Amino acid sequence: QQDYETAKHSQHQAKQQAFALVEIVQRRVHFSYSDSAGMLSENADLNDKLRQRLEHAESDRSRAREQLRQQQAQYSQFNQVLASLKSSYETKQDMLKEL
Amino acid sequence: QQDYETAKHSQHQAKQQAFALVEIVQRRVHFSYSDSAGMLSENADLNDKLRQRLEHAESDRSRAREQLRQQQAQYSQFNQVLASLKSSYETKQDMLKEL
Amino acid sequence: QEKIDRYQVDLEELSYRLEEQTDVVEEAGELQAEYEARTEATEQEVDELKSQLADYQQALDVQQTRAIQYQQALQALERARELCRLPDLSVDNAEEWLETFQAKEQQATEALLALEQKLSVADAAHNQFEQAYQLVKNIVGETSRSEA
Amino acid sequence: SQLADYQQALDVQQTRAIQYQQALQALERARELCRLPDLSVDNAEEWLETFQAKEQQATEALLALEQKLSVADAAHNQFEQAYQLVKNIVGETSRSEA
Repeated sequence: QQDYETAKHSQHQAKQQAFALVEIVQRRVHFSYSDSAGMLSENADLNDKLRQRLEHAESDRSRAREQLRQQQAQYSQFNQVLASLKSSYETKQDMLKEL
Repeated sequence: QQDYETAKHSQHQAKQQAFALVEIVQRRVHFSYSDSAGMLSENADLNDKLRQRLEHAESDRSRAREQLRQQQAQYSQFNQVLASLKSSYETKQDMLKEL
Repeated sequence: QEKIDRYQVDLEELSYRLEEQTDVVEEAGELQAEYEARTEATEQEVDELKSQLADYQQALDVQQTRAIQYQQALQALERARELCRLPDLSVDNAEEWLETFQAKEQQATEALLALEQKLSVADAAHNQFEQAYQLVKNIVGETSRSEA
Repeated sequence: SQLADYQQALDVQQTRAIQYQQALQALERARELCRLPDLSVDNAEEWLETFQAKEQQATEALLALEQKLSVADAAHNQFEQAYQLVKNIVGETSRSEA
């Protein structure tokens, strides 16, 4: 029982640490707002900085788009090969039945 | 798991309320000079009409994106059935040549 | 001889199915390309409209004069007022509400972690139960958990 | 929308700055709890999965512990009887080795 309460305390430590790390994972985008925080500090004409941030975001989004497209192609390739194996197994199994 | 789902919902709501209160605290300074005022609605007519047209365009874009995604889907299943037919035909052809 | 004839007929039918599915896939790919072009046209139009609105309003919104800045504070205060069940919520007394709601939030997180611990142990116990079930099924085949 | 609707009036900018400050606070809090001054948003995922493995180890441990405690409900008599049976079969043995 003593070891078990100790293990429960250790599990609580792990839980809190993991929850904190997850929370920062969620706030991942917020760290990108460092530009937004710096931009907001302009307190004056700041449309050019907005446009620069928008261009950077466009570049990032295009990179992510290409990454997603190529990954989708790879996943589709894997899916066709899996389906081909499925059909081949069906045919071989049916022949084994018949033989 | 049901209980934990409810608890997570409650935690999310509490976090949102705390963030709203933090927002009030931050914008207390902006409230400080609430007496200030300025001109408004100078070019609102054309701006409002263009905003309406842009909203229409955005809605059409959302429809287009949804149709694009779904069509990608049906094309995917068509390719999968095509690959399944390919595998079946190849296996049966191999087996006929063997016989 | 008869067996090979049957398999040849099977292959003919499979070839017909392959032709049909190839035609269907070609039509689907053509439609997919058409919808890609249509979508890209829609984002092009949306971006053009956004840029044109930006250009038109350039002069309008530059001279904000930090005077229409405080309505944002008004909307934030009101949004908290409905979100936080505190109609008396004032930017003056909103700090006590801030600290109290933060205390509630941290209490909720602690209770959430407490529930999470027991949830994880229970789910893993069910996982071992399931593993026993799969081992039994593979060794013997279908059977209920009670018989396990 | 912010550039097109510059009448937005930096409200979204204010919210994003507040979110940035909150993220800074959260990152500091994690660096404290996890005791990882060496940490970045880009590589925090690696420590997250590492401590996920850590938490899985702890939970699996405590799961075996829960089963052992639950079966510990067995009364004192069963342990004695099993111990004496093992003794009579093999000869005198320790309870730990029994």
